[PDB]
Amino acid sequence: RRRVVAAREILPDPKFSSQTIAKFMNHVMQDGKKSIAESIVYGALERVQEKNKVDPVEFFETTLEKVRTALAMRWLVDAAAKRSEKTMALRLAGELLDAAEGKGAAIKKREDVHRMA
Amino acid sequence: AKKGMINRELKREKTVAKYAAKRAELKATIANVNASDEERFEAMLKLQALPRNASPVRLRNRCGLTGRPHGYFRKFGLSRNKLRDTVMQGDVPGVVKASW
Amino acid sequence: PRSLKKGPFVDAHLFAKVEAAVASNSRKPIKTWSRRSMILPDFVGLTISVHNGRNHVPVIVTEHMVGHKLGEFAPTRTYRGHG
Amino acid sequence: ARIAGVNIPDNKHAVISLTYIFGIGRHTAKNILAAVGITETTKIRELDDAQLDAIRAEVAKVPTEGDLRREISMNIKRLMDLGCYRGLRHRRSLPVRGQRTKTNARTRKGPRKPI
Amino acid sequence: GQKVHPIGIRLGVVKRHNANWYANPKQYAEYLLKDLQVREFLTKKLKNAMVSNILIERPSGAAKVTISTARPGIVIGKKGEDIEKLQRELTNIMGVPAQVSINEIDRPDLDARLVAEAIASQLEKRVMFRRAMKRAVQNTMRAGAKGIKVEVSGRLGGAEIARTEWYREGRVPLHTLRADIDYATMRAETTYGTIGVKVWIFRGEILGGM
Amino acid sequence: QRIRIRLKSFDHRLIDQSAQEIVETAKRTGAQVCGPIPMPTRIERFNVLTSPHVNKDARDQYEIRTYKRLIDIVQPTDKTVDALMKLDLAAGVDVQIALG
Amino acid sequence: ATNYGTGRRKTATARVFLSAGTGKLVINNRTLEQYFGRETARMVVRQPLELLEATEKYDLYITVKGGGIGGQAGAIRHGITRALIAADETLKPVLRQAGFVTRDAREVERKKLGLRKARKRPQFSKR
RNA sequence: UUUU
RNA sequence: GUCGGGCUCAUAACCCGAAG
RNA sequence: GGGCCCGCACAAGCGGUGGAGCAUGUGGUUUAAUUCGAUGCAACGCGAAGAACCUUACCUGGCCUUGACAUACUAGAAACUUUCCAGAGAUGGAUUGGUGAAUCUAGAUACAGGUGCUGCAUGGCUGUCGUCAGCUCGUGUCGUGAGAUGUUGGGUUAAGUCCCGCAACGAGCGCAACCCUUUUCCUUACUUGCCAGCAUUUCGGAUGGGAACUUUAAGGAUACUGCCAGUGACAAACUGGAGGAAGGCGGGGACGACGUCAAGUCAUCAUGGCCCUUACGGCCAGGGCUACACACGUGCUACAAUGGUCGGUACAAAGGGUUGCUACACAGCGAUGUGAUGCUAAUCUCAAAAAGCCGAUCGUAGUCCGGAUUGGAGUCUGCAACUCGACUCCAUGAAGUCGGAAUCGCUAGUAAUCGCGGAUCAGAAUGCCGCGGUGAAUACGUUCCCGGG
Ligand SMILES: C[NH+](C)c1cc(NC(=O)CNC(C)(C)C)c(O)c2c1C[C@H]1C[C@H]3[C@H]([NH+](C)C)C(O)=C(C(N)=O)C(=O)[C@@]3(O)C(O)=C1C2=O
Ligand SMILES: [Mg+2]
Ligand SMILES: [Mg+2]
Ligand SMILES: [Mg+2]
Ligand SMILES: [Mg+2]
Ligand SMILES: [Mg+2]
Ligand SMILES: [Mg+2]
Ligand SMILES: [Mg+2]
Ligand SMILES: [Mg+2]
Ligand SMILES: [Mg+2]
Ligand SMILES: [Mg+2]
Ligand SMILES: [Mg+2]
Ligand SMILES: [Mg+2]
Ligand SMILES: [Mg+2]
Ligand SMILES: [Mg+2]
Ligand SMILES: [Mg+2]
Ligand SMILES: [Mg+2]
Ligand SMILES: [Mg+2]
Ligand SMILES: [Mg+2]
Ligand SMILES: [Mg+2]
Ligand SMILES: [Mg+2]
Ligand SMILES: [Mg+2]
Ligand SMILES: [Mg+2]
Ligand SMILES: [Mg+2]
Ligand SMILES: [Mg+2]
Repeated sequence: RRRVVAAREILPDPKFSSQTIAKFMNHVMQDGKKSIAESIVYGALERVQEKNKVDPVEFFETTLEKVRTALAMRWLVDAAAKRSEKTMALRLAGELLDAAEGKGAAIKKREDVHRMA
Repeated sequence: AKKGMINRELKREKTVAKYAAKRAELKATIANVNASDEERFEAMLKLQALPRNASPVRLRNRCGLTGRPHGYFRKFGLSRNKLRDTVMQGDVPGVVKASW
Repeated sequence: PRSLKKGPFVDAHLFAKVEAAVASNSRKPIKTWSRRSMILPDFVGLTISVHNGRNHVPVIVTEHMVGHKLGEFAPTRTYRGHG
Repeated sequence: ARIAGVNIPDNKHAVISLTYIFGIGRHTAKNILAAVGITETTKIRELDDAQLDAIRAEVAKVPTEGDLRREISMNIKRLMDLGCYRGLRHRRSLPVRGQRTKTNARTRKGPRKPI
Repeated sequence: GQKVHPIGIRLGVVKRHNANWYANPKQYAEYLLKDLQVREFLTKKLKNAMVSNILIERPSGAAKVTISTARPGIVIGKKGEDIEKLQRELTNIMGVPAQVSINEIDRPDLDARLVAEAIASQLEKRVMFRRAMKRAVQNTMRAGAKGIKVEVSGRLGGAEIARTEWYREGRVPLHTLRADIDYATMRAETTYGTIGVKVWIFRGEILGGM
Repeated sequence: QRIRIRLKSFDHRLIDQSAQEIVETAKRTGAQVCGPIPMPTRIERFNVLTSPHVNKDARDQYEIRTYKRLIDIVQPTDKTVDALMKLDLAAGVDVQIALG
Repeated sequence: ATNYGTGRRKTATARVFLSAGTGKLVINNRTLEQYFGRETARMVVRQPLELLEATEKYDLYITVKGGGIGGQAGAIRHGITRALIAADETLKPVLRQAGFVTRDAREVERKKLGLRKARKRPQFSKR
């Protein structure tokens, strides 16, 4: 507060036990509807895995690096929204693939920040 | 309140006490299904022929000490103010300050 | 509205006056304080000086005015304009 | 395609395109496409003109654009002329069912006005 | 300011109620009001007596009132004409055959009720309120209680602006719920208006709940 | 024959003392008792505005709790129920007895 | 060969009966997927036994009343590890370092007198 | 930055 | 410039919006 | 006026309000009257835990005088009970059963009576600073004395909380604890509640039974730097980690010091005083508080797909119920109606939880979004729903495509969201108070903003 406080830990997601993707599905989550979030993000991962075969816990982590933590998640989740192609599980999965292939939608969305350097 | 109000409510509920069984049997006669309908019109007309102050719908509940009509409690028969000051001096059974 | 199984509502005083002035075909209007009695086909032609809080406004019970209460025909709030 | 004098949407379900006719909502369109026998899922684009005329006969048993609008404005006219409470309220563009007026009447009363 | 009433907060904690009955959830108010008039009348019938407490019991549909007073004489006098007719006078107000017993209050100086009684009986005697309060705290601390506050408020003896004065000698723990604290308030009806007497007396904590 | 005694009170220090006062009472001249089961308690709460005039937030929140207890006397003797009604029940506790 | 566990999380109770047998589950006379459509509730229902990597050496007959989806999932997992370390006490260290042993205390906080929602207070207004 |  | 809002315990300024 | 410190005070985040429709309170205006109170924080869903009549205090007319009700005095009659009419009603008339205390009537004198004024004459109660940490006393020391010290300084802490310093040493009221609740375990209690193990299973603890378990409600145990490491001044304290269900104040609630604001309230009540007494008192019926060019506050609902609709299937707690809730059956599209049933209740009922999950559907639009608004036809309460109720069905389908300056709440089972309940109450909750379901993000830091010691 005025003096000092710590941070809070979150229980790693029950599918892969990776804390980062759990923190990520805690970002699409809104109004306590964790089920919607879990369905959305697991669907995004199961879509990015079968095409572009990569271990998905390894995958999201090898793709967020070109986005930078929490700020990258916000940029993703909103850049994942302004697509209106199909269900949200799809415009997160296509956005993860766009970030992997080095697009401008999220891979170079923060480039305007590196442009400012 | 002004004593006219307490006398007015003693008045109204005294009436309701007077014409009670009459209003009850009339209300019963109306909802009858095995009765003639000339009667089911006579009963209506006679019921609404009563004093306005006959039907307890017109009453209002008031404090057992002051007579204050807002803030009433049917569990106690008093309004709010004298209720507070009686619960605190230890005059009521069961009531304490609540917390959970 | 009132429940159709309870029938329409009419007061006893006004209705006694209406039944006594139909047998006379009186032309004097009926001065009432009801405002709540429903307009019957009995009433057509007659004119009721019905209250409006301050005054009595006589309204002539016309044909399309059935199914209304008396008071519906006397605006109780005075409003002309603001400015 | 052309039912009761309106061009209902074509490439859409039948129960939902039947409601563009002023006088039909979901209940009445469901009643129509039940009494004729065409399921609501069927898109209008796939309708042979053997059923359009039956459903035309159906809407013809319904008060629709012209006559409905007419008798609507005619009842309000009876009210306006009968000089009763609600006719008065209709003359002034105020809420007539008994809604508050100190504020919160900008749909009957229009938008806000300055001094 | 804005303090809770002393007895009201230690009611389920360490104090007992001045009414001990049971009443079904639709016949409760009948009994309560039958009780309130009885208290209201007894507090005048025994006003120049020295009552400090009225306890009304309704055992199994009966009536038994116990008044804890200092002088059982003034409420009895000649034995055989008041307490057996006072039960007649109460039965008319409770509506149930009533009984009235006597609680001879030893140490007639531990009652905030009676300290307030004497203090206001002096105030309406047109006495100097400072000597009154302080004489009363002398009277009460000596008698064995371990703390006393006396509070007195409002147009004291007839000035035009109100003021409040208190005297605190000893120990009075109010935030301590296990503290046996007697508290009583009264109104001295002077010809100048109303003076409010409040009296807190302490005697030592309660150890053991109930 | 069964004797279901149900106790009610606004206080529990009274109901429990009366129950364990009567249970021993019977067990002295008999047997076949199933003890005072505790049945869930009713707790009704109140809010009382405390000021005379206008302070919506300032409220004393009160409670009142009615506690109920069960007591079974399965097959008591003929020298038991006599000593059962031959026992003075305090105030603040109500006892209702039903033969099954 | 019969061991019992009582697991409370929010308002749930989750009476768990664990026995040595096959890997089979019945949640209030209903199968694991017949009961929790949220297959993450099943994921944490299968947190403790799978952490011990057994998942086949015990049958579980469970009965839970109270709470919701997540409350009952956490309650069942709780009761399961209680039954578990009541069987093989030496297990408690491992189930301690992942958090499956601790009765989660957080209950819903009560509403307040004057407050919207128990810490939500009315929108403050000046002038 | 004006007023107590 | 005015009118409505914002700003202050209270004022203009200032900010906004609108009509003109 | 400085200095320090603190606190969703700012910061970071999350969500709102200001935009739009409506609900509600206020200002204004209006008006016969729109009754009065409450005006920064600390008035503005406020007194009011519920204005159709009643409440009701206001207006319009219509009526009354020892007065609707207290006692003090005089006379004839038991309280009473019917029945009708004039009347908008009050109000009056006219009739039947009954034959020293009472209960009306009649009269006169004091008197009653006012929600009339003054909260700036008062009490009694409340807000507020603010759960902010302070407020003192005794001795002993300093100051001719009032006074000071203590109670200051370094730290620390939620804290005049604790330690170390120190002419101070102690003590009290405040703080904390004692109180209630919630988390784990134990003893008792075993029905109405429970079903582990047996069997009977009409598949329903149902029914024998069992007293295990959940629960239920009484009596207790646990937690305290206790243990180890570290920083620290032979210190407090703080950082751990071990154990532990819980770790450091585990979580919440009640309790609100001395005082301030001539803060609020003569419309709860009481009271000194002033005013009225064919009315400023009492009683009626209709209106009104429900008005509407407008201005503000606080909310409810949405603008969409993390969604709408339709079908299938789960899982709460806490409350209420005899003038009441009503299993079930029959009728209706429904609100509901009729019969019918158990229940004074861990027994019967409200009662369906919703969001959730599964399947289809719509494909980014003023739309299958959103429901305002209006027309039409009803149901129930009620003596009556015009003014001025709630609900139900059909049609009707505005605004609104994330909102300016600005601004509010929040640090964890919380914000966010999803529904349930009650009090008041014949009927009338988006308000109040509660209940549970799902369930985040962030806190670098004290330079500033705001309140305080
Ligand atoms: C000085 N004047 C104006 C005054 C006079 C009286 N009393 C009288 O009229 C006379 N009293 C008699 C009957 C003669 C004994 C007064 O009674 C008052 C006041 C002042 C007001 C001021 C109020 C003020 N306003 C702006 C709300 C205010 O804010 C406060 C405050 N912040 O504390 C007040 O004190 C105030 O509300 C108030 O109480 C006043 C009076 O009491
Ligand atoms: Mg009065
Ligand atoms: Mg009423
Ligand atoms: Mg249409
Ligand atoms: Mg304390
Ligand atoms: Mg709770
Ligand atoms: Mg509020
Ligand atoms: Mg504001
Ligand atoms: Mg911030
Ligand atoms: Mg004032
Ligand atoms: Mg006279
Ligand atoms: Mg004052
Ligand atoms: Mg005062
Ligand atoms: Mg300090
Ligand atoms: Mg201290
Ligand atoms: Mg003042
Ligand atoms: Mg006065
Ligand atoms: Mg006044
Ligand atoms: Mg009236
Ligand atoms: Mg109002
Ligand atoms: Mg829709
Ligand atoms: Mg538009
Ligand atoms: Mg906090
Ligand atoms: Mg909640
Ligand atoms: Mg400051």
